[PDB]
Amino acid sequence: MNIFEMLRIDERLRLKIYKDTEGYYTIGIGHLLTKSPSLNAAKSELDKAIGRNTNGVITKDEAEKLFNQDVDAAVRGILRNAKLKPVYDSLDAVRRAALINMVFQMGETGVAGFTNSLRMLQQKRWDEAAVNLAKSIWYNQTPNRAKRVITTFRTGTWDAYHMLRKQRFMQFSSLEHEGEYYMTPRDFLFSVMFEQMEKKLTKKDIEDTLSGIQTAGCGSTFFRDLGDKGLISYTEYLFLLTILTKPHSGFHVAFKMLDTDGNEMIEKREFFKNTTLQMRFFGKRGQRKLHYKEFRRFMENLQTEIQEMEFLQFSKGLSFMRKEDFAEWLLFFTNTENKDIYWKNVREKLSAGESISLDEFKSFCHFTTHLEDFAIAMQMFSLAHRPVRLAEFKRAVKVATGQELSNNILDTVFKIFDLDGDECLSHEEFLGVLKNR
Amino acid sequence: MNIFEMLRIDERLRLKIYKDTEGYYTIGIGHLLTKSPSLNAAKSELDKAIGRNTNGVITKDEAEKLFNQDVDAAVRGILRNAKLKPVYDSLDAVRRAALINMVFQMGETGVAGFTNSLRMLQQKRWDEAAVNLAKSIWYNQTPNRAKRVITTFRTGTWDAYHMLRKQRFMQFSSLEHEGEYYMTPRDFLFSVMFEQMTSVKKLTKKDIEDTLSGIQTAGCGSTFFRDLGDKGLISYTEYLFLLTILTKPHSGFHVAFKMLDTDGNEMIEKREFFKLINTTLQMRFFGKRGQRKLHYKEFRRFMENLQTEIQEMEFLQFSKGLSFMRKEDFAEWLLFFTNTENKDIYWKNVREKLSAGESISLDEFKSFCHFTTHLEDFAIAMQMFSLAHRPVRLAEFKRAVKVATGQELSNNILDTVFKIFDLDGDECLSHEEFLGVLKNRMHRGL
Ligand SMILES: [Ca+2]
Ligand SMILES: [Ca+2]
Ligand SMILES: [Ca+2]
Repeated sequence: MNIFEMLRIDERLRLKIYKDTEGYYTIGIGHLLTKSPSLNAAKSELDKAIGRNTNGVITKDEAEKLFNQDVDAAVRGILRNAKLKPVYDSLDAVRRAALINMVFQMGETGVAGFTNSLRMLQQKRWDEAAVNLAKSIWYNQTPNRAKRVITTFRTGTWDAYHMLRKQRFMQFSSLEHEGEYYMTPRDFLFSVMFEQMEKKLTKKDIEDTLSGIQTAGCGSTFFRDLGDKGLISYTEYLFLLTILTKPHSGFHVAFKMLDTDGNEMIEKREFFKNTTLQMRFFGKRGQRKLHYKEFRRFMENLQTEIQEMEFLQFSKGLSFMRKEDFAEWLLFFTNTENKDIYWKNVREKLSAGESISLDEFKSFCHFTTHLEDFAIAMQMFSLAHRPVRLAEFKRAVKVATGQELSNNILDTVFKIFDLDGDECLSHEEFLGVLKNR
Repeated sequence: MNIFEMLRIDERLRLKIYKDTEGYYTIGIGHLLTKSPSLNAAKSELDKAIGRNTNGVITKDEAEKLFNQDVDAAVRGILRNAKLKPVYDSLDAVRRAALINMVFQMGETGVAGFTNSLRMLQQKRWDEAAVNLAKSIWYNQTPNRAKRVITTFRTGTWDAYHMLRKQRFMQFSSLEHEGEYYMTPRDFLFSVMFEQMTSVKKLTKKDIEDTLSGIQTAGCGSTFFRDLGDKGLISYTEYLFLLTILTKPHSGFHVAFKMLDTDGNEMIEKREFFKLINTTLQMRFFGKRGQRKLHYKEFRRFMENLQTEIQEMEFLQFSKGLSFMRKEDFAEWLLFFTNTENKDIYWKNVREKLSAGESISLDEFKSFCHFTTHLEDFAIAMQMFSLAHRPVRLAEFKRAVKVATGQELSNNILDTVFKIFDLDGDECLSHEEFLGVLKNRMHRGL
């Protein structure tokens, strides 16, 4: 939630020296090195700011030293600018980040030529400011970044930046090919299950990516079979996360949106801009075409794969989950694992009962993918403020989602989330907990 | 939810000095102007409290500053009070907000007078505290509010501050019978379309029979409610059911039927509707004497026709009776529940960017209304553009509508929405803002 993370979304880490848009040798996280086509000077001005003319490649540790020195100089630049500083001080903490973002990118003085927009910002004429900035050469040169910044000025929010999900991806990615990070399928699976504790691309890694697909099973063990033999871009990671919680209907929207030419088939060209998915969906040399039935099945199998993996994680390798094991999963799924009241319900309110099978657990997970259908079906209960009894809940799940929850799954749900002891779940006790994570 | 959001529901924001039922001048979020026995005295008190010549009018930011001081002052009144602090310390976070709410409303000294109820709270005897507080003059003065606070003490959840619907029903209900309030079909229609406009009337058992009389003369389709007008009765529970119908996607029509069919025989009987004193809906579904069973096709038709009725009535409301909406009329409909700051930006965009182009037919309006039941699909479409780093220009907007509904919408509507919500004027749809306005517009009963 801060300028530093904003700018690592906006300015991408590059450990080799590189020409920018403007053509200047640059390095790290948008560090400007020299304004001289002399590359020899690019390693000189580099040196006394580093400890060595270069090393060819810088490494990340020092790249962050640079990035910190720039960000503060940027702030210092603004604070000692007559035109910028008043504006800067009228601004809330987030808008200041937006304006620091601007100076970091263009310099204190460039951002000082934006006379009118600066006026409007001080007046908190957010809308006129956003409109005027969007006509600038700066917008035209880097419109995706300028839009994110402008939206920050308009809304005083971080909605334009998804700082958390870019942080997850880098924390689990294990491969790199010229500044671009990559997950393996093992990395991807760990990232949806664990909070934490889970190199550069080579010709082996790429060759493994095809042969892995040749050896991996084609169903719900695809990613576990692949393991580290594969590659997933940041964009494909976000794509899978966006769709993996959806019912089938959401798969079909995603497919129709890829299918730009309308022939009910995805071509590698229609897919995002070789990864594991590209090879799976479009074959090795990129001329297989993906039909919806195959896409749907793939997404279904990945959902199942994730369910089976999480089941064995919380069962600790046993064939059945204890009710207490399912309860622990429920806390993490509902994002309530740090609320003491729920842990107390687990330890003290849960009968020893039958253990919970994989199939029962999968039915519960299937139900969770149809939550909005279930919420809509439950609206008379919710609007009436009428807490729901176990039997009525069971029936509603079956009617609204097709799923059969066992009394033992449902007993566990009710014992965990019934907070006032009436043996019923009010709207805030369960629906409110979900998606108001 | 927190004490701030709770009080924001319990205390209407008054940007102009307001004299409340208890006779106090108030401002902001329940800020009482105490040394003010007149309007002019209240302006003097307010000007000192804000440090500005306000003429009785403050800004949102000024209200928020007073609000924070008032909540801070309530907390301090609790922590420095021998009777209040031990109870507060003992309470969970939700019930602590309920105690701050009371001190905010009544003052530390007033709340400290509830000695037995306070004792019961500290002892975690929540039902018994609640029964005790409900008998008080405090409750009698502001019973809707006090009930929310007391129910928060009872359950320890925020349930009483969500899904609020009853106060709005009561606003519009024009009839009462033995303590229960009822809407006419006309009251219901007004409650759907208008923010606000009642002189409630009692009913004898004879008034009921004759009001319920004549149902067979009403139109069987999309004029049913308009044909009945004031000749019908709708209970609170039926009102909630009607609200659920209006927002309901076609995809959910059969599920809605099956939820009511509790014996699984593919028909709804009067006794199964009872799980939700004759009423219009009961007579229409189950006959005069409750003898008829309601089958799915008629139930689906009823829902479809109600949705059509609201759309036809709203179309003419904003077309002012003309056969086509102007683009500005469609904009007026769309923005009708938007709030002051954001509303001025959208209207600026209306005045400055819209061209009269082709006016908007009833069928085109209806198609837009149907689209609002596919907004999850539309949001997925927006995400797919975002992942592809594809700016959402008019063509992208059109395509997302087509994918979400399976039909193209008309250019006069899509181009109007796009010009309103191209907020930066860079030919990019601000689709998050658009969906926030739309979902709010279509969310009946708030
Ligand atoms: Ca295609
Ligand atoms: Ca409960
Ligand atoms: Ca039945």
